[PDB]
Amino acid sequence: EAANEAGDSSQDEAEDDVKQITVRFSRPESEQARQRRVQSYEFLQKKHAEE
Amino acid sequence: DPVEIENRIIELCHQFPHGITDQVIQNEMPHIEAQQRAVAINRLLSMGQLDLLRSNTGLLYRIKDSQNAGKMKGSDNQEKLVYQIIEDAGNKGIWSRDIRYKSNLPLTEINKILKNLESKKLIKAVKSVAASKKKVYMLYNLQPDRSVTGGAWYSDQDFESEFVEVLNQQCFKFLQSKAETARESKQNPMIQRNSSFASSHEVWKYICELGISKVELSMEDIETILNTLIYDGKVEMTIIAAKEGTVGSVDGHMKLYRAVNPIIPPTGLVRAPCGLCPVFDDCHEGGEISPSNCIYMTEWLEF
Amino acid sequence: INVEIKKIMKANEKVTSDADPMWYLKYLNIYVGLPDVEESFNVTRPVSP
Ligand code: SF4
Repeated sequence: EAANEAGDSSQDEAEDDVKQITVRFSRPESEQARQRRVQSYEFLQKKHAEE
Repeated sequence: DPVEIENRIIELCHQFPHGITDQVIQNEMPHIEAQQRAVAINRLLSMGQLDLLRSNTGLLYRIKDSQNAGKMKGSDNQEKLVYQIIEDAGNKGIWSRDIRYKSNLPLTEINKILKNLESKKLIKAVKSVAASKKKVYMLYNLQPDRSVTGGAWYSDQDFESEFVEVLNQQCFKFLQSKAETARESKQNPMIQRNSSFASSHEVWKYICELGISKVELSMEDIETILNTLIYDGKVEMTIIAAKEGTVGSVDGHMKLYRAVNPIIPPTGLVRAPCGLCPVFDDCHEGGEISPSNCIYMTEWLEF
Repeated sequence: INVEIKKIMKANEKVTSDADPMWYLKYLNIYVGLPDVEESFNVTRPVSP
């Protein structure tokens, strides 16, 4: 679907979609939010996949 | 030894502050395979000493800004962890409240950080002219954006109504004189209309020759002034086709302005006190507000 | 008053604020004592029902 969206035109001009530096703040996470992230399913799945 | 690889990549990033591609690293160190270089880059990114850029030429790896220091008291970590979004905001600026909210730090710590950064000439605090609530912080090297601060009309966070009034009056006088000369020329109606027309560049140069104020007025400033005059119902603008000339502002299009008389004189409704009454809704035959004992019509008939 | 109140106090033994870290207020043990009356000036006194 992404390829079809890009293919709306036969010839696609070189997009000036340079990745602006969107480096986000490594915000100090609140202990409650950190516990929520640790207890999240994605974190457990990533920890399982680490092995 | 991957530590030597990381040190060499750090040295190469020091040699090129704008960032290095994978081709440069391969040319500097050809005896190391691509997988080891990729692992080294991944470790450098994990430990936070490198940043990735996606340019039209590919991937660039740049050393994180640590040498540029304004707040060394305490930890460089919080210094860069404030300067990061300071730079991300850049020209548009960012209020102290938003800096505190994005930094997730108390007000005292961020106040100390901002003061120490201002001490070593890294950030400048300018007053938001759009909403005079707090002072936004920008990079010292970056030029302040005209929308968030400054402007040819705003002077010290104060709108100059007298300045725009003088501009409007002078532009209207110039356009009226030009239209009068075009009418008195009476050479040909097309020639009269073309001579009554005044380009934005012409009136801008005329205003610059006048020199009412010290601030430099760009062409688009005079264009906005003439647009406000159009909104006043006193002048008319037409977009003609002209490829290139003394203006060269819009591609193939030129805006010509001319002073035009109003369509109709003031209507008959406004000549009666009832049409300009602010309490017209409360009008009634028998009551406190009656046409028989009206003060507006009394003063109008007495005058 | 002998068991449940201690469990409730233990469930909320530590309370701290997000701003200015390393600051905390820690409860150790809570007592209810004997019934007294606050009539006397800053002094308690046994009182019958
Ligand atoms: S107060 Fe008199 S003049 Fe004003 S709207 Fe009423 S009748 Fe008309």
